[PDB]
Amino acid sequence: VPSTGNPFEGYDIYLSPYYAEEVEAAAAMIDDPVLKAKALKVKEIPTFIWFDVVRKTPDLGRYLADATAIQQRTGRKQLVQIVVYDLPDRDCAAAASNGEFSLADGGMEKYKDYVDRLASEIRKYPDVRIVAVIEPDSLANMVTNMNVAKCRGAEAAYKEGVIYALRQLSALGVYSYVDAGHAGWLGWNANLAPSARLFAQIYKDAGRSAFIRGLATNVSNYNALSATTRDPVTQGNDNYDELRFINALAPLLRNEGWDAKFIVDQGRSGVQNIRQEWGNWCNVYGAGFGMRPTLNTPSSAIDAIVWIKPGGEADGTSDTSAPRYDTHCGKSDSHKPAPEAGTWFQEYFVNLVKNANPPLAA
Ligand SMILES: OC[C@H]1O[C@@H](O[C@H]2[C@H](O)[C@@H](O)[C@H](O[C@H]3[C@H](O)[C@@H](O)[C@H](O)O[C@@H]3CO)O[C@@H]2CO)[C@H](O)[C@@H](O)[C@@H]1O
Ligand SMILES: OC[C@H]1O[C@@H](O[C@H]2[C@H](O)[C@@H](O)[C@H](O)O[C@@H]2CO)[C@H](O)[C@@H](O)[C@@H]1O
Ligand SMILES: OC[C@H]1O[C@@H](O)[C@H](O)[C@@H](O)[C@@H]1O
Repeated sequence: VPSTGNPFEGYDIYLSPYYAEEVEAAAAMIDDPVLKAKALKVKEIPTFIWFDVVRKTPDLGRYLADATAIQQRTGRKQLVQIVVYDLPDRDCAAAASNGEFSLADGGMEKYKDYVDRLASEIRKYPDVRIVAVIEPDSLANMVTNMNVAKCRGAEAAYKEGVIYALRQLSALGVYSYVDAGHAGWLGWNANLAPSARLFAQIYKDAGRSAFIRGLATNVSNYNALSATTRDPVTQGNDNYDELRFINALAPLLRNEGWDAKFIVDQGRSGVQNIRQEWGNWCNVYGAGFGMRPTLNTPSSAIDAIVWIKPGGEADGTSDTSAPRYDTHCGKSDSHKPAPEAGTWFQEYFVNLVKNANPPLAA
């Protein structure tokens, strides 16, 4: 049964061992001792643990086992931050993140199995709180990319999958935030009403459980939480940062029968005004680590600022011959050469460190 208030309150955030290991190896390739020590400070900043392949599901057990042992040893209640990201025909409007599951080859049933495997590890460790981000990009694409044939063909499956994950996770007391795009995707005034409709319907079909806490925004993106000085890339959009986006979405969601809360990714938001076009998302050059994870937010509607996308892990390959090459990853404002999405992109990480705002102290 669900407790009241902000679900992050009074919990220590478990630090990702996978990202810690990656940063450690990134730091070991950096010779400048002031940059090296700065790099190593990042494994101390909480990020979300992505389960983008079904071969990782058992690692959740290992993380929950580890977090439970920390809790027993310290007496400090722990919270593990995870991302559910493996819908069949994933990333239907792009090719950079492409997914192991196909709708043509038993995809929906395989996704159900993937969710059950996550659920079966979570059952093993009930004494630790979990916060989960559900399927980045999926529903966002249903609002704005129904024109794309692959997204149309995936719609039923996306909705069924997200609803299945929500009901299974909410049964086990996991706090969920469904991915809801960003200010430059759904904050456009035409997409605000249909977004509110869709997320409210998902909430309804998943059973209106209080463990379905709200939405996540700006995942794998670079938008400001709050900008005084406008970004000219946002020309035509009147909600040009994440707070305006949330302040315009929340009342509509309420009206559609869901008092949603929010969390906001700020992991690569340190530097604004680094894109020529607002739809440019792939390995954007010159980005920096942004506002640190905090429960001191500018709104009652926002539970937490977080780092969902772990900076340094690539968004997509720039190798034009690769099967998963997306032309957005070869843009002029993209850091090239880039390795496959998910894999370590060292020079990108280094710039994220160098461009950190607030700066990383050694
Ligand atoms: O945020 C990371 C994900 O983004 C993806 O692309 C989306 C862009 O991020 C988003 O800015 C853009 O928004 C469009 C909108 O669809 C349209 O209604 C409006 O008029 O113009 C905007 C242009 O700024 O949409 C795209 C998706 O089509 C990637 O697909 C995804 O892989 C990535 O994780
Ligand atoms: O399996 C490789 C790698 O995936 C990482 O998740 C990626 C995902 O693969 C990518 O498509 C998406 O755009 O970004 C996320 C986060 O970088 C995951 O974090 C790694 O642990 C994993 O090894
Ligand atoms: O600003 C555009 C930048 O794109 C990147 O891919 C390159 O590494 C930079 O040298 C270049 O200037």
